Amino acid sequence: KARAKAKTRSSRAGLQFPVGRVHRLLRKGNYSERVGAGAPVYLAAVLEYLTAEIL
Amino acid sequence: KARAKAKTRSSRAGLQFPVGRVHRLLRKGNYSERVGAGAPVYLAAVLEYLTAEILELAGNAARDNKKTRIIPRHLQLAIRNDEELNKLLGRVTIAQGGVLPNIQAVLLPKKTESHHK
Amino acid sequence: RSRKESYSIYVYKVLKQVHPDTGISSKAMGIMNSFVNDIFERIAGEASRLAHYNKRSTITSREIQTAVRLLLPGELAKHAVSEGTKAVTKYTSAK
Amino acid sequence: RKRSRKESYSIYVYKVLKQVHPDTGISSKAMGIMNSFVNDIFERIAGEASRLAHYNKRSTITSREIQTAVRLLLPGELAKHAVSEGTKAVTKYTSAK
Amino acid sequence: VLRDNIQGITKPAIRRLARRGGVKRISGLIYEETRGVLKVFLENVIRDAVTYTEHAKRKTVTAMDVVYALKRQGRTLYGFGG
Amino acid sequence: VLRDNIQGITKPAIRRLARRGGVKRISGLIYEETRGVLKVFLENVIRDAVTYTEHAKRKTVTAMDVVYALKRQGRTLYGFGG
Amino acid sequence: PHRYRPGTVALREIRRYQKSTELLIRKLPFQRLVREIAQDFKTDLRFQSSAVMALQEACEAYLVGLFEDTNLCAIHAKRVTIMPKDIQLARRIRGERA
Amino acid sequence: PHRYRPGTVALREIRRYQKSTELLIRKLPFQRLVREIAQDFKTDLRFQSSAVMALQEACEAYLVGLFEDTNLCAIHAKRVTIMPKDIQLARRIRGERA
Repeated sequence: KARAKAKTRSSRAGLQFPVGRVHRLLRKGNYSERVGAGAPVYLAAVLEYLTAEIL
Repeated sequence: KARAKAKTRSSRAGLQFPVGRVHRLLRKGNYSERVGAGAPVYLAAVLEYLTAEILELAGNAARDNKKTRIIPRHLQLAIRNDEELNKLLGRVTIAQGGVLPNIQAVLLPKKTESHHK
Repeated sequence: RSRKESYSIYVYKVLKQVHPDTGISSKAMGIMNSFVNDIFERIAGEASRLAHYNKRSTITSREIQTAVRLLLPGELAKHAVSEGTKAVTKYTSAK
Repeated sequence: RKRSRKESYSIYVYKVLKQVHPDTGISSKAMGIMNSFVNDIFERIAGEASRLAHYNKRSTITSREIQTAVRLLLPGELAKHAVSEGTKAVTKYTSAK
Repeated sequence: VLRDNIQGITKPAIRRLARRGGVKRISGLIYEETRGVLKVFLENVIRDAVTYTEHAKRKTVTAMDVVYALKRQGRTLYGFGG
Repeated sequence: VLRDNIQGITKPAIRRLARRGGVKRISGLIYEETRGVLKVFLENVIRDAVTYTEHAKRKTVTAMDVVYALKRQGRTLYGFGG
Repeated sequence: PHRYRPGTVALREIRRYQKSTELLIRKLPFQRLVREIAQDFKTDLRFQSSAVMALQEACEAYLVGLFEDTNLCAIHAKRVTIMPKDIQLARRIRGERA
Repeated sequence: PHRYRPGTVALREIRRYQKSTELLIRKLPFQRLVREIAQDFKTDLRFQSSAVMALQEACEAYLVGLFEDTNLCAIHAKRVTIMPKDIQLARRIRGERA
């Protein structure tokens, strides 16, 4: 096995907000049985945009 | 095996509302991972009480109108005439409910009405 | 053929329990059904939030009771709570 | 040895702050307000997406549900720009595998 | 000839509604304002309704779409299912 | 001597608040009304706060209890966690 | 000719419509307005008839409530005539900024 | 002695407090009121200090908003003096029936 270097989803998305944490937060909270990969990405992107506008 | 005869939980609870279905509805809807046995019982009881209260008041309004069938009008009248239900349903619209006969005292004609008697 | 559930039969039983000599329109029954659905969702959602707030994974009758006390005013809440309590105790008794 | 672990969005807000206006700080109280804000909008969106999914007998929450929830909750141009950014991000993610 | 169709919410209908609202006397300029108010209200509701519609990949606006749109605006409606 | 302690929400504090509210002139009877209004508002919030408190089996009212009580009254507060 | 004073018939109409619940807006122009507005968002959309009835119910209940608040503002202003400014005030206080 | 006309200082105070954000109610009487009321529901309760600060923030924001609506009602009534009836109207319109 190679076990390539550990990249993250925020970096892949070119984002600053934590994709992983948002995914966990979505999973925990009785929101849906399953959660798609893009949903936390999209949401994180929205939250980042709104923060930038406010700041 | 014996396979004792079936009895529903409502009957065990002395209730009319379906405890089992409420449990199913709780399970389906992402409310909690698990649901205790008494919760749907308690809720079903609450729903039963509130239903009885509304139907009672609506039947009172019906008799007031000499009507044998409950209509939405009576439900709206019942709700708006009850302080607690009015609070609960203050921001709720009852289709075909209409409004209360409430007229502000100052818009009505004067005591100079022309019929003393 | 599909299958649409409602609370109609329970409302009708209750109507006969409280007022044997009285009917109800279908529209009114629908209103009662809407009402029931609304309070169901309100209570379950509030219970859910409390459990989340208390880092609790279980919804019990305690959460229901608390939610009721938050949502319903005075005597209505007290009577509903008393009825629920009596019902749970009856359920727990007659095993 | 005892210890706990309280998570927050503080560092990401500060990074964004440094990205948009490098020469500016933020108080802890203000950061707390921003964290409260983030948590609130998160909960709003997930809850709305959940309700739509239930209405449509769907067991999966997708980027479509996020988008729709945003469209319901956010106004006009704010929604449009957020939507565009989200789309951009998913597109960048999907290619960068 | 038609007039953008907003005019079908006629003065006497508004008068009737105001009467149900308990209004005894009404300025003539109220009517257009009411129409404008209605359009804004309506737009938001219908906008959301269509959003729900679009989510379901449907081309027919249902009552449920309206109900959800109304609920999210804090204007819960009883009597049409759900 | 004390006077049920509601009187500690003094006239000048109410005046200051009204000034922040942009009020230039104030009737003398406003103050008691405001106090009554505050008590009702407060009662409901605190009532709910204690309900949350009671649910947690705690004897100390937390900020989170207040936050939740405020949220359910549609009066969301930012800045105190959560 | 016999002649009623101003207000008597208005009051009778108030009592009549407040006793009843039937819809006061015409079905067809409402459908046409809805269809036009919806058309401006997405083309060739359809509507269920009960959806239109629901929209009408919501609209009319909203309008009477606004007129009620308007009436209270007018009375507050020592008037019996409603004005745009009364509506604007009521809507502003509810937060219906628009 | 030098003398300012009525309103000038009021306006200065408005500008001052609207420029600042500090709390205008005294901490201790607020704590005592809260403790008394809570005591009437459950005995020997305690409160976190930040909970009291939160309650104060909520209370004051609520009160300024009510006074704002009150002020608009007064102006609507061609007055500059706020009256109980103005508050009652504003609260009624928000649905704060009580």
